[PDB]
This record gives sequence, C-alpha cells and structure tokens, in this order.
Amino acid sequence: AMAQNITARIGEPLVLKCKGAPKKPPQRLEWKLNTGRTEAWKVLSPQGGGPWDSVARVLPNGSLFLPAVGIQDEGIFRCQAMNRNGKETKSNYRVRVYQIP
Repeated sequence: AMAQNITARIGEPLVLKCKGAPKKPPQRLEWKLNTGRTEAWKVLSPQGGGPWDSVARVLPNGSLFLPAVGIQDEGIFRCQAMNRNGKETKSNYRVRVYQIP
C-alpha cells in the first residue's frame, strides 16, 4: 500500500512513463486505477482502442499523455501487465488537481 505524491493543474497537459514490458515482444497489458468514483479506468490492448483512448493515449515507448488533466483524471493511477505465467507490475501514482470540489 503506497502512492507517489504528484501535483497537477486542471485542464493542463501531463505526460508520464509507465514501463513494465520486458525485452520480449509487445505482451499483454491492463490498466487499473483506484478512485472515489473511478471514471477513467480503461482496458488497454496492444491491438485496439476504447473510450479512454480519446482521453489519453500511450506512446510507443510505453508512456502516457493527456490533452488536459482535469478533476476526472484525479485519484491514483496504477499499471499492470499479464505474462504467460501471470506477471504483473505494481505501481501506484497519486495525482491531484489544483482546484478540487
């Protein structure tokens, strides 16, 4: 149980790198985040996109960029992976916007 303290501004673009994929070819990957209501949690795939794809995309280097991080983006983000044996990456980042409700 942990989390990194990161300050952000509402409507301001933010970029972060979420490594994890070993040296082997592009393996599976799953996106998960814990929040009060949770409305950003989306399923990321190496071949396909969803709704969150329009809200935020992943760079070829395994990064993450958001056009404008708002209150909905608040909360804590977490990365995870799925290998043949079931290997997952543990990491939680705490993100908060300037003006809050």
